[PDB]
Amino acid sequence: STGSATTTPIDSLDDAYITPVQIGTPAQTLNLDFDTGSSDLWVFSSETTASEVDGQTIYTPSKSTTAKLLSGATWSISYGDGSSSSGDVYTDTVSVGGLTVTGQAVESAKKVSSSFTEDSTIDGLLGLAFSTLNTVSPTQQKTFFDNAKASLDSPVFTADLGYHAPGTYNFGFIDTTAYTGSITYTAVSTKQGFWEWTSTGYAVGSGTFKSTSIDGIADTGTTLLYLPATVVSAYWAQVSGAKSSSSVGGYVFPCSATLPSFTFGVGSARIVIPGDYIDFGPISTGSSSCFGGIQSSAGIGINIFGDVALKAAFVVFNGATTPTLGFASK
Repeated sequence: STGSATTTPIDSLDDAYITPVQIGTPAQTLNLDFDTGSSDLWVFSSETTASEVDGQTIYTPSKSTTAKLLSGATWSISYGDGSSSSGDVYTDTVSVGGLTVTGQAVESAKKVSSSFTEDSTIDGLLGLAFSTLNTVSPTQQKTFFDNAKASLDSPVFTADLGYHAPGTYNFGFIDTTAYTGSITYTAVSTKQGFWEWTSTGYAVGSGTFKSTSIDGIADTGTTLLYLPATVVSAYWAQVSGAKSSSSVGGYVFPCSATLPSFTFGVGSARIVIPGDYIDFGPISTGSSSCFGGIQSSAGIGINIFGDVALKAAFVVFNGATTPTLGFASK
């Protein structure tokens, strides 16, 4: 089997991407944030504290003939940005782009933090990291991908995120028309539960490539590119007037600037992030200070190849017995 679904930016900055997901019988379609940095499929629901729901579409398990309470199971998750959610668990039928999993754990939120409430466009998350990170207790649950894997034509999924445009998540096949040149594969460590890999270096604009190992994670659920302070300083030094602002929370730059590209290495291959991908617009409405899309990972504890990086590539998440990651230009 295979599946193919379009993923759409939630706003004009590509802050996140939503993908329609069918849950239950008859189908209830919710728009979920596919997150290769976590491993819980959770939804706003009829159980979510009413004051914490503001415009989201909810899953109502009592209206699904295939929903079953997973008795005694609870979940609770905290994300890198400080947001969180928790609740109980149902199993139900879940379909993405025509690919169906029966008995998928659907984590129903009883509580969500303010950042989730305030984002009316995201109805929940669909985790695509390794199932070892799943938070369900006392019986850990499998991700949608892990459940689908055996049935797929090939044990892979691909992320093809758009810049200010829709893109695609495919399951079970590699669309050879969706990228240019060849796909370069690189080793993955699953030790921390992430799609963790080592970039071979970087360049800023038309500058020379610096060969240096940068361990980080491929994370579709993180907006920006978070890299070591040395790398990030080298980038922003090429933008007149750019500075790190403790009050704003990162590097800002004059909105009048033209940003240089940023290149990262994948083995001997190179992925080029155009400068425009690094512009996240005014820090507040009407400001002439703009927020940068490349930020320091110092004090996160991990480097994160988030959407800024991933949307410059066609990315293969190869879930074979020994997982790997592939990157192609597009």
